[PDB]
Amino acid sequence: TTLTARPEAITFDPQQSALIVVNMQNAYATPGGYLDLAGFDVSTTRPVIANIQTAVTAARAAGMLIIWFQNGWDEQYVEAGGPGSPNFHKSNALKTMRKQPQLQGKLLAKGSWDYQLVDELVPQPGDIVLPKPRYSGFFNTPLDSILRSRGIRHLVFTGIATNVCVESTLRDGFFLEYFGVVLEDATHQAGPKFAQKAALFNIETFFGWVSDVETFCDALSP
Amino acid sequence: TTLTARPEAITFDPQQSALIVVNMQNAYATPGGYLDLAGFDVSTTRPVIANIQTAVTAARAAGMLIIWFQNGWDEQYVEAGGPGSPNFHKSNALKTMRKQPQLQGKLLAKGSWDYQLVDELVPQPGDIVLPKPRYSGFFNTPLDSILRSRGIRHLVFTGIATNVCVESTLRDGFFLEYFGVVLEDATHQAGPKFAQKAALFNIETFFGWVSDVETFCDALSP
Repeated sequence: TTLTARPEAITFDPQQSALIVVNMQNAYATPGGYLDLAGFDVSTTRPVIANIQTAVTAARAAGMLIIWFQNGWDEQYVEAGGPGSPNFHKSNALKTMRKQPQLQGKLLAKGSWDYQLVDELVPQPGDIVLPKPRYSGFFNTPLDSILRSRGIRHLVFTGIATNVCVESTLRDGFFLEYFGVVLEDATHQAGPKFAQKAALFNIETFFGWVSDVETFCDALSP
Repeated sequence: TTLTARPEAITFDPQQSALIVVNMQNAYATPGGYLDLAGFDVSTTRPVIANIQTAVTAARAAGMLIIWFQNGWDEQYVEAGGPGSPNFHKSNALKTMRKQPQLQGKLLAKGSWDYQLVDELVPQPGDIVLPKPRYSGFFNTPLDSILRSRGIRHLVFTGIATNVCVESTLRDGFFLEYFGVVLEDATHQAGPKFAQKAALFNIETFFGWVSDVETFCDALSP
């Protein structure tokens, strides 16, 4: 199969690929969730949700493994690392709860509303739902063992944030010799608009390929 | 010690920290080297070389370990991976040498000028010179082993490019629980201006801290 992409088309087998949906939780796409409370812009994720819905529908009907990532931790944040971890000092959710104790133990807390997958996106039997404790899905998880168990060597990325969890996971997969593609209209960045453009440029130029949902489904149609 | 930085200052012990000089080879910083040949603007790297030497002097005087990265491979590029590796398809050196066969074996190749550390930056006994096969210094190398073996938990980054090998290595350091700092004026991006700004933003916002050489040296003086 050929997927049209920048900087050039690639060939791949959908039965030996995975559609990875990164962090499509209320924290990352819903007004009132973590990213919004922490000052990031979330007002435009409605098309992103729908675009992933279309892509998931196309990927499952082609025999592609769907992996859903849920980022976050136990509600006491033992899994976020204590003061000894950079993630304690960097996490903008932790920072946000330190400034607003009313939200303590709610942001990115397993079991909470912030943690839930957004209503529109409902995994189905045979999908994999993966929790992860840091930005990249390859560190501290069985993701790599899962893909190699199935001979998967091509990865298609969707989700949020383009420049944070999507890019780091794609970057790390490249280092583990995976071929990674991002569908640009099924992502949203965390930061200013230039953060979207910059993460796409890094991927296309150095680490993977950039395509789009419409092209993706059209490539899967046969 | 305290180091002033964005988004806030951090504390660290120089004797339990490393300064990392990423890829300060002719390929990345010299006219007529790899990046230049591939169409990246390399005309403004001269101040980067001067600011790194300033940083190296201060760091060694403080007991901080110096690590030099040299990116590249055997002249046959066996180590860059064959066509089954995404590095074969994404390496812009490999791409450039496939468009200008006269350069085959010349870019990023062990024993070649392109691969040599620039004339201005001379590793001293006591430093570690580390070869790496891929963008991130933390894959396929003993870098992590080396830092752990010394109780090293803080990393100060300099080098080229800010968005590629520098940021990749800092990001993976973060997933390995390293506190990573980048000195913004001792780095230079591969790509347009947003590539520098975005790399600084992503580090400062999600992965680490941003300072500069003047600050860094002042912090080490006592």
